[PDB]
Amino acid sequence: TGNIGVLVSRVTNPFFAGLFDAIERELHAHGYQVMITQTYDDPEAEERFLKQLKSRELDGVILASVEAPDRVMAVAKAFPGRVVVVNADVQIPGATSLVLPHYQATRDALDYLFNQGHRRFAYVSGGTISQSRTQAFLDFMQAHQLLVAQDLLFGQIHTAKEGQAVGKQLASLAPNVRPDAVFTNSDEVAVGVIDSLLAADVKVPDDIAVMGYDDQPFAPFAKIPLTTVHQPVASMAAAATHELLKGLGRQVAQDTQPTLHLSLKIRQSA
Amino acid sequence: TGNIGVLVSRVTNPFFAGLFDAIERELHAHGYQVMITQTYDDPEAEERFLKQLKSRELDGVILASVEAPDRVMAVAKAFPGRVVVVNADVQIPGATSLVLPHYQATRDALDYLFNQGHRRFAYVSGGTISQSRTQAFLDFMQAHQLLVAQDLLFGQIHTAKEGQAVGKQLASLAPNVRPDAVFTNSDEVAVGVIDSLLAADVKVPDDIAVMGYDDQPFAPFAKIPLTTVHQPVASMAAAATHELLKGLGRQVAQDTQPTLHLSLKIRQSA
Ligand SMILES: [Cl-]
Ligand SMILES: [Cl-]
Ligand code: NA
Ligand code: NA
Repeated sequence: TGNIGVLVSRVTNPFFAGLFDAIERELHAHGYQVMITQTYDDPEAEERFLKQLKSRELDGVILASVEAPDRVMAVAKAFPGRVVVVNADVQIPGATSLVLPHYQATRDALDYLFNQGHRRFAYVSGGTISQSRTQAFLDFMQAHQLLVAQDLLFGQIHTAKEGQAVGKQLASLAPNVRPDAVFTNSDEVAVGVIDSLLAADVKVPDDIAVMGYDDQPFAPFAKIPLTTVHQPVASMAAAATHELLKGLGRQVAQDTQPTLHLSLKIRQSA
Repeated sequence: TGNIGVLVSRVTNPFFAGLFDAIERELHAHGYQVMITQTYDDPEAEERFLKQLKSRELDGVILASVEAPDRVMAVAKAFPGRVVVVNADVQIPGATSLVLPHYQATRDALDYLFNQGHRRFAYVSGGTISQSRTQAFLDFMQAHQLLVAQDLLFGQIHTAKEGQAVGKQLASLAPNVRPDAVFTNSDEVAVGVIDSLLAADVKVPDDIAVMGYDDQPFAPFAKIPLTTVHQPVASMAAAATHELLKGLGRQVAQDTQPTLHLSLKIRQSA
């Protein structure tokens, strides 16, 4: 039982740090040494990480972020059983790939908000908005015949500091053009957004409701405890770990599969 | 420019995740691939990590936690220039070692609290209390002829969940045996402690003041924004990175040294 690599976009994202930790503690118990690499979504960093498998510095890898699916596919084909992909919004041929239902969770979270009476929506993403979650948002807006306001779309927003800038801009707006609710796609971003709203005496949720994503460790402890979409970190980590161990010939196949569920966690911020 | 390893106790501690990130972004710019391993303070995990250098899977290592100084010393002696130690409360012969002034910072933070009128102190540590910070606490209590209450000492407390248990216990106490202030040694622990105090209607800071440690990213965003000791993550990461690069022959010596300073950050929780 040798070395395993885990690839994530950003280690300072507490969702990725938690996911790594859960994988690592279980693999460590099986005798493996586990190391994490971060990409900041650079495909060259992903390529370089994959060379560690190709050169057999690593016995296996678990990817939680994927930049170039076809490159991952080629490595998985050369190294069957040794590449697992988890919660990356993609199925990679040759690699056991676990996809969670982010489209459904996003539609459900948006339905929730609409049901609280919210009609003007800001949407924040880590990607450039021009993507299961973004399609869920667009589908949602179409279904309720709500006009998408481009002024309330925010792309490439990943951190709490970036969320602070978004919140400061939203707090600046006249009450009649201010969104009713903000879909942040990140508990980090949500904490920042909310902090800026409160600094400007914008009430949360009564003036602007803010929906998080992930249910990160800080979420229940936030100044306005976060309403958010809970990612089942422990369960997905266990599933990914088992798929890799099975592929490495360490573990037997099991009958009982997890169904990995995202769930809406209602607290105070929305 | 090859592979570098970074060793930390726990990746889900946002101080270690930040420290890694700052080191990694700078090394990445220099052409290195950087990977993090966590020990959970297990000396066998440290040993195993060091074998990656001994076998030259890695070109160099940066340790932010150390379990067995004499083993680290032996590796550093065999691999001169390739082992750097940062903020681990220890100088390792053979390894460039950067020690920050935690004794002074702790004494200063405690002096602050005493100056706010606090006289009954709870002290929380990640270690078993039977350690620059613990000695600072004992020195402090001796200097003010304050009797150390064993009932208000809490060891092996690392996480927000563990801090919640501590806070729930403190909130349970009769006002006359309740501490005036809690020195938590961790912003994670502080968030948990404070959350439990507030759940029990114990006012923070007016009933119990809570001092954090690290000035983690969540600190200013906490329900009661944290008064804490700020670790200079970016500066220490830069210093450690430069020492490793110099040792690897990539960088020239510089005249201008950082003096790495810990500073007391006053917000609301104390
Ligand atoms: Cl997914
Ligand atoms: Cl130190
Ligand atoms: Na409203
Ligand atoms: Na008091």
